[PDB]
Amino acid sequence: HHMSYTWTGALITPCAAEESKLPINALSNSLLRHHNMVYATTSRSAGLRQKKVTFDRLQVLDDHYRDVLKEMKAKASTVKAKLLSVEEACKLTPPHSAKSKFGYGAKDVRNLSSKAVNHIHSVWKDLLEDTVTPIDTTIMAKNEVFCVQGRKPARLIVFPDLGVRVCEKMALYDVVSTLPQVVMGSSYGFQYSPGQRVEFLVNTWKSKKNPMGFSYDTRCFDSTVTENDIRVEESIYQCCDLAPEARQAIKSLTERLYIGGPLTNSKGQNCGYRRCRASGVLTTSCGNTLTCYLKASAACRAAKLQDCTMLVNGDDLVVICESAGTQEDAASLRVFTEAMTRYSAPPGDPPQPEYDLELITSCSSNVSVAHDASGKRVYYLTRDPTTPLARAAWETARHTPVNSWLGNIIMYAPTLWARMILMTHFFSILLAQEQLEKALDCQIYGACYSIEPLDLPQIIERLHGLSAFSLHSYSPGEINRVASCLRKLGVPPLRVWRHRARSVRARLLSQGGRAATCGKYLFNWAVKTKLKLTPIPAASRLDLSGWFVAGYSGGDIYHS
Ligand SMILES: Nc1ccc(Br)cc1C(=O)N1CCC[C@@H]1Cc1ccccc1Cl
Ligand code: NI
Repeated sequence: HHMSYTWTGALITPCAAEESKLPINALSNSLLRHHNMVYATTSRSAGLRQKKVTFDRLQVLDDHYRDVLKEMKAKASTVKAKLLSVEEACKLTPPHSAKSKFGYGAKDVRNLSSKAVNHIHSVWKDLLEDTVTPIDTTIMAKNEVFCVQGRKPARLIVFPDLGVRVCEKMALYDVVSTLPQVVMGSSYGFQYSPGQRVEFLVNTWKSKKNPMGFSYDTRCFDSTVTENDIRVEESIYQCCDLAPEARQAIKSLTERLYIGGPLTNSKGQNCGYRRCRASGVLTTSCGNTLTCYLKASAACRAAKLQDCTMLVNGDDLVVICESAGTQEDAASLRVFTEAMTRYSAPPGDPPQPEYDLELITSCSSNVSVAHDASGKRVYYLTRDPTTPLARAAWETARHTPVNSWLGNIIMYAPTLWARMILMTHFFSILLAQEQLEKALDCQIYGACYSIEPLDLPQIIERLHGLSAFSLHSYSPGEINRVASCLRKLGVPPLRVWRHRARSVRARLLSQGGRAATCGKYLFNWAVKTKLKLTPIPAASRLDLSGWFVAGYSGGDIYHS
């Protein structure tokens, strides 16, 4: 059998005590009252996950598959990519990346200490000399926060040692950063800020005489990825103009790490063996994106979809095409699904044809409509606020390595719920500790950034434009979704938030400087007598390079 996993019976074990119930402090009730709805996943559900993700993969590859692949390799052949030096790779490591098993940590790597650097050189040398020995990985259960829907089992994270991760950056950081946009062009989702994503989708939608669209949800995508898929990815990478040392490092990491390897729990026991995508390597995002695009492109051909345009972000897939009527479309999607299945990517929820752009969810998000200061209709990116709000409830009472609320304000700044609930609540908390100036870690497209909350108005103006501070008259469908979420979690109604916001705003203005700019721009929506919002001079000085270039989820990337 071609099983995604084989297991020894050893348990996936935790690294510390794990909390599953929402921690509660004196601030918790100001955000939500239904605490029993928020939970975190733990290793206790890791066995249930192992069950779901362990299956036999069969793959039948036809001429559409090979045709798309040759086209992809033709574009990949135009890419020239460079090896990073050790210092460069080290400086890309998150400060609290998991320490090495060889007696150094992420801080020693970042500081280029002799023990970290020497070992990295020794790992590199071993990669060039040995192209067969499977590389050990650690398997963990992720602790992630959700609202009961009741419970999702914990996801599994599979990752190699810190020295190897630095070596992966050296060989592949420039490749995974530049190749997907070259191969997939306008279809590569991670090149877009949220506004550009919205622009791409709307323009694509308008470019069809009779538009039809659908999202495609692969069942446990990482588990569907076969040895073939992973060797196909390597062959694409090798199309690049690369140093012969990078060629050798990439071959080696493919053979020894990417295709598969033994799994070790946190106690050092052998848990079994992986034959599918490792969720915590540098190539996780790029590999998944390339493989999802290959399979989907070939499936579009197989299904004879007319004038199909895709948007792919890792395992996340949206297709927009020419409609041929409701019946022909439902038929086409069934053929598309069959093709995908034959390629090892069967669906979770079966895909359905959609005739309203606003109702297509991709990357957990949708397009919606609001109005700017001049009353002009404006499209913007939004999402169901449930998960953002559950994580904020958790982050309200617990410090966490990644502040999802901050990532969410940045990505969803134009939304009704980010502005009325998240900015209000978190600025209120930060004021009360005078922690406005304290840099916080967050993630955007899987890479980690250290961000000062006082820089939000400028960050938002750079990413979303001044209109993100001006939007009004949101759509009934959006207002109803937000209101439904507030009922579910026991969040105070929007009117309470408006009230609180006038207070937060007044408090920030009182502080002058950057704090007062936050009060001015972020909360201008809260007062009847609205201030005049002008371009912020600090905004045009922001080094927002690399922000929306590529996706690095699982990839251990720090861009600060
Ligand atoms: N007109 C707006 C202006 C700013 C923001 Br943020 C949201 C809106 C907006 O469309 N709505 C509709 C539902 C909530 C909000 C209006 C509202 C209702 C009660 C209290 C405060 C507000 Cl801003
Ligand atoms: Ni076989």
